[PDB]
Amino acid sequence: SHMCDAFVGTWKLVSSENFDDYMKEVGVGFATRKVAGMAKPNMIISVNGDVITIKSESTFKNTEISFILGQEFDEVTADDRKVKSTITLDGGVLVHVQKWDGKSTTIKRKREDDKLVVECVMKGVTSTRVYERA
Ligand SMILES: O=C(O)Cc1cccc(-c2ccc(Cl)cc2Oc2ccccc2)c1
Repeated sequence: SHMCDAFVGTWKLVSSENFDDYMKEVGVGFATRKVAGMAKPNMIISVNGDVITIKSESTFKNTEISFILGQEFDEVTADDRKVKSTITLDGGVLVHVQKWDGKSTTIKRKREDDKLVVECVMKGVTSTRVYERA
């Protein structure tokens, strides 16, 4: 159905801003922030039918989620939070909401020019992570 076509592919992190602050807001501890903040993950997005898969490979952690839009799932984040996640498409933006311990964070993923821009928001803190095709 060509849902998410423009996201599919292999992407490499090329810039980050305010990610340490976003991680602090989320509750990540010092040593994990330092190691995760160094990483330059490879994000691999694919679609098979209604199922979207987002994999991240890095020297820190490798992660993988598979999901159907609008349908809540279990996720273990790279910092080992056990969260309940729902991912939707809103106006061509992938919106990923994570709920845990009465907290919430939202991760938005959008295509902008030849980049895939990832915006991570926790309370008033935003981190912007820019990916290019690998
Ligand atoms: O995907 C994005 O770029 C933004 C992004 C989105 C959602 C979660 C995290 C994230 C939150 C905490 C920690 Cl410790 C690592 C994290 O990701 C990683 C995973 C591997 C390597 C580095 C950061 C990063």
